Amino acid sequence: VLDLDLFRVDKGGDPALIRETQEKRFKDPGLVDQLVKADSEWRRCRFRADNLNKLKNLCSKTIGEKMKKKELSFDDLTADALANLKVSQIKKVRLLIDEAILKCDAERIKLEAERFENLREIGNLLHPSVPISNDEDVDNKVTSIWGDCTVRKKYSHVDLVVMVDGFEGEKGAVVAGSRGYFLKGVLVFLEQALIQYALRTLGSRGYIPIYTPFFMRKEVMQEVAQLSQFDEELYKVIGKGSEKSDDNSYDEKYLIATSEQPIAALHRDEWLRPEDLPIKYAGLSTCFRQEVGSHGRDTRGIFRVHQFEKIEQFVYSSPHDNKSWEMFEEMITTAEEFYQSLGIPYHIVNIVSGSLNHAASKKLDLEAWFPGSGAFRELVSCSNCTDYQARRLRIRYMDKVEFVHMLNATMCATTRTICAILENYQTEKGITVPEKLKEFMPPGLQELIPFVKPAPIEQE
Amino acid sequence: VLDLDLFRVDKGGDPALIRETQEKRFKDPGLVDQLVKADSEWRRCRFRADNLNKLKNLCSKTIGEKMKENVLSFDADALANLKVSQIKKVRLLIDEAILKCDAERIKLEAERFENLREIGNLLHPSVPISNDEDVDNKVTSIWGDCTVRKKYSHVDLVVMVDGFEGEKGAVVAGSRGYFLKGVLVFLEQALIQYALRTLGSRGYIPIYTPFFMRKEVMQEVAQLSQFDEELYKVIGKGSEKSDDNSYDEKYLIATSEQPIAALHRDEWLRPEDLPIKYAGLSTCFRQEVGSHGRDTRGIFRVHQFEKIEQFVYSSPHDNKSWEMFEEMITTAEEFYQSLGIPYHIVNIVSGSLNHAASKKLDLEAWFPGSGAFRELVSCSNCTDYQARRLRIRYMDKVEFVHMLNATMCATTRTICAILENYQTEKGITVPEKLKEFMPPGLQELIPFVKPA
RNA sequence: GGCCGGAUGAUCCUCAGUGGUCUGGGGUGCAGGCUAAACCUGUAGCUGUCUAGCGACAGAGUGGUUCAAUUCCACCUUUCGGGC
RNA sequence: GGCCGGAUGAUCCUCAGUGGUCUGGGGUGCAGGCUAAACCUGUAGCUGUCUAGCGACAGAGUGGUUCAAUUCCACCUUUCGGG
Ligand SMILES: Nc1ncnc2c1ncn2[C@@H]1O[C@H](COP(=O)(O)OP(=O)(O)NP(=O)(O)O)[C@@H](O)[C@H]1O
Ligand SMILES: Nc1ncnc2c1ncn2[C@@H]1O[C@H](COP(=O)(O)OP(=O)(O)NP(=O)(O)O)[C@@H](O)[C@H]1O
Repeated sequence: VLDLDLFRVDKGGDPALIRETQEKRFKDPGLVDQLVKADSEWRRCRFRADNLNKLKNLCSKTIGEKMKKKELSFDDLTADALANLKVSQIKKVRLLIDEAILKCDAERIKLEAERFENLREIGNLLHPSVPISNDEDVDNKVTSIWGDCTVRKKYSHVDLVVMVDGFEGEKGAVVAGSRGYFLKGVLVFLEQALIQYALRTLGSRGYIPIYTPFFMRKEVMQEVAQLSQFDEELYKVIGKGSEKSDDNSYDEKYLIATSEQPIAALHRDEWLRPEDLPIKYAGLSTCFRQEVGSHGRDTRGIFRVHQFEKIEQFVYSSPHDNKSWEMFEEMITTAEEFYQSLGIPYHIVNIVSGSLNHAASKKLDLEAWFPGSGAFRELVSCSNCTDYQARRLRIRYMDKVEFVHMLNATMCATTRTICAILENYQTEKGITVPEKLKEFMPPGLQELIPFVKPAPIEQE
Repeated sequence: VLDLDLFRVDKGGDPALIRETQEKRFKDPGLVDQLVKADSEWRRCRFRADNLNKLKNLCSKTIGEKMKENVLSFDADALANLKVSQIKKVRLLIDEAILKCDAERIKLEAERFENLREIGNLLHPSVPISNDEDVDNKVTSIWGDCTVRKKYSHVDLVVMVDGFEGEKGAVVAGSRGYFLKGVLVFLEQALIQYALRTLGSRGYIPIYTPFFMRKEVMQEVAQLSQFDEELYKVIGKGSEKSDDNSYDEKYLIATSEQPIAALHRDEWLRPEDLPIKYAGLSTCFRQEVGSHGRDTRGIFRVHQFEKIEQFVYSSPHDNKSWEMFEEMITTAEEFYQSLGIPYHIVNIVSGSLNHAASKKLDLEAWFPGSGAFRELVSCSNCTDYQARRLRIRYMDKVEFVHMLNATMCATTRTICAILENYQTEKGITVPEKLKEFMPPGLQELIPFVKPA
């Protein structure tokens, strides 16, 4: 949520720059114009109600002084000092006044919701470095690489996961209903190894490991999610809403798609002290995405699925200076040092504003090389959400309120990384366990993961 | 689901023994009587429809040979003699007569399955016959040192460690919600790591299960009460297209048991490898509506948690299923003794025993700080009950496999258990086995950075 | 946990009044006439809206009652108490 | 991706035929005969009901036209052919 004083030309800001950022974000403007109109209308009815309340006070004052002495025409907007009037005359006015403040009360109760309806779907301010386009496959500014992204092995991550016999998809489709899977055996330990290391990595950096709830009520979710996320991403969960045998009511909930949302809402409506402001968080959570926007893409593998575990970097920081951006760079550098230490070739990709969602100001996502698949695949996505969500969740820094900047970046998607190491470490007998991962693996697997099953695709 | 030939006195079984088991399970009978009536009715209408189609076949046979408007007679006899116009007029009334029966049968099959759905498994004679667990529970062993106390509840300790923020968890999840943070995460991660490696050392297959299961399958692996006061319903798009505005109801799992059971639904299983082990790792989701105002400050009974479970497919022949059952509870015993926690084995009475289980031995562990025993483990032998429901087969005369399930470890409850049983004045001492998987700085002990 | 209670949120702090737009003892600190201390006056915070600005007006938990509520009442947030 | 065409499911292989509860030519696994192979003859998978048992009847993806649908049109899923 952007600050409201930005729309007022009376204040420092201008709506023209907002329209520009809307066009550059590739979201159709006009919502800005409706915001401006509803705003100015909420200025009118506010001044009306304030003046009607001022006259409301002026009436009883006349009623008070005249009553200390003793014991039918309209003049609505011409509300003078005017002592002279009967108590019976003044009392008759209050009725018409009350109805006049009521119509404005409804007009304001509808205006506030109308303004918030548009403001809800207005994106954050972009950083000048962000590429201005809509096609990522074209205008993505690649900004570094590492390892050995010139080799291939010819063995898809769909195939290897069957040859290892750590995957039964046909049954997972029976249970969960398409894309469902049963991760079994060695692949479990490997994942458990990843989580174990990744956490210890962030723990070595100075992050606070936090296991988050996998669902959040509803009211909170709306504040930390745009419409599209509710439409084609989040799984709704209906609960009893009351732990009593008597109550037959319900309370709508939703499953999280990331640790980002609970960790963000962890410090909702707070006062954060600058004495410790560089606050780090390492969110461990299973993540649930409907992924409705895709159909017939990565259908045989486990790269894009409905359920998975994923460790998250989440950092609260101070808005002052560009120390938020320096922390942003420090975070992506940490992820770089991480996937470097893992020994996987990758390249940094700058996502265009067209694909950038509302909250983020700048989104640098990492794509990793798949030698067996012969492609690059988004394995990370760092984001600087700035004060956008911080103003929405009302998390504070006197006077003239300042909001902190909030960020998020996936340390590791346990199922995609799984595919990544499956292809990049293969041999003729099986997948060699990376030197770092050998630490957490059990004996028998610590050497390498063997193939106890042939290639999934036989023929006639 | 029990076998249907048990109700037929024509077959080997008798419904009198079923009524007895219903009374002993403390579920009101009469559903057995309704089962029997609907059954015999489904025998009548089946015989009706079978004879009516036999006659339906006999009609066209006459029509066929004669071919190589005359109303006739009353309404099976010999055939012969009769016009093709006479016979053709009969088929209409017949068709309506088979239709009324078709509806009567389509309602009878669902009516019978409605009652059979809520009929419990056959109990094992060892099972205590009562309804109050706090009274008639037969304890069968113990270990460790269940005579000591420390005076420090698992509610306070989790705050003193500063690995818990409940007031915010209640804001997000809505009561009982929690944010497990810091050292408590590693400890949990240590548990999972060890527990898996333990079962992996035993010869179990670690399996990460889906946390939701369509709907149709669920109805087969869950009774009514579970749908009423336990499982969280999840509404999904049902189609990954921008065009489809439909929905498909789902539910969240309360145990790994349900996905692992449904993993081999409708299969042919070979005796060559029948002793099949499974070690199901999964987050578990329970509404826990049946409780309110019980363990409200702590994290013993919550809505969400991770939980590793033993799941074993076995052969029905001999009592090798029961021997495997004993082997499994013995494995859990060897596990928690290796953890070094005082406990005692409790035999749950039939009154609290659900439909699926034939015998349910649950482990209660000692809480020195709380001064009580708490349910952490829950071994169950579901036998062929679910295996007949999920149609998991073994020539001739079909035989069903016996299925079992037993929690290896509840990561949040066991967390409380080790929180109380390993406390010192500075903090909780890390168990000798757990020191292996902990990070340096914590490997010694978990300190208190917050007061009570 | 239960009642019966009190306090309570947003005018510098505190005790307390009072249905008349508020009053008063008393207090820390602020500006200064005035004779370190003493005595007098005067001032006091946040939000919203109006003006370029000085400035003014509108808000005091959600509501009810009344022309009018800080007080009379209801109910909520938190806090203490006669207590069990 | 959408078009002019391909198959399906529940009858041991296949070929084709064919509105009468199917037919025929030839080839895998049991059984039997004559005497390694060939040849000769019968059978075949599952479900449900009925007699206590022999055995028989009912079911072949759902649904219309026909008395009768392997056969002729409609629909479902999956997998396959040239583009
Ligand atoms: N199905 C998934 N499984 C695991 N991680 C995922 C999945 N979808 C998205 N992510 C994570 O999201 C991060 C970046 O993608 P993000 O932009 O958040 O969503 P996105 O644009 O949907 N990704 P995708 O849905 O695959 O196109 C990746 O680094 C992943 O780690
Ligand atoms: N709320 C819970 N938290 C952790 N584990 C649970 C919970 N409920 C059941 N379990 C697991 O289920 C097994 C024993 O409980 P169970 O036999 O299912 O009934 P229970 O103890 O009545 N359910 P509950 O009312 O939560 O106590 C153990 O393996 C437990 O760890």
